[PDB]
Amino acid sequence: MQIFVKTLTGKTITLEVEPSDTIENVKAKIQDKEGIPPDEQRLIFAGKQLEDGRTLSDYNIQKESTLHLVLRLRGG
Ligand SMILES: [K+]
Ligand SMILES: [Mg+2]
Ligand code: NA
Ligand code: NA
Ligand code: NA
Ligand code: NA
Ligand code: NA
Ligand code: NA
Ligand code: NA
Ligand code: NA
Ligand code: NA
Ligand code: NA
Repeated sequence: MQIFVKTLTGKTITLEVEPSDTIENVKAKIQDKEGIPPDEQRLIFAGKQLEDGRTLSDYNIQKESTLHLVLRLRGG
């Protein structure tokens, strides 16, 4: 199924996902498209920060849901 991820600057990222995917799998898909390491990604649905080990099903994230991506870089 398709979900959408909106970036801070308002670009859309379309993903193909399954309800059974973990948030970590979603971040891996975002890394495939945008090159962002997962540790530096935060995903938000309906105001909730999504935990990497939980599933899309855990959050009732259905087809055509929009998630918001926020980046938090490592210190260096
Ligand atoms: K939507
Ligand atoms: Mg750093
Ligand atoms: Na779609
Ligand atoms: Na499921
Ligand atoms: Na990846
Ligand atoms: Na990819
Ligand atoms: Na809620
Ligand atoms: Na977790
Ligand atoms: Na995980
Ligand atoms: Na779970
Ligand atoms: Na659809
Ligand atoms: Na739609």
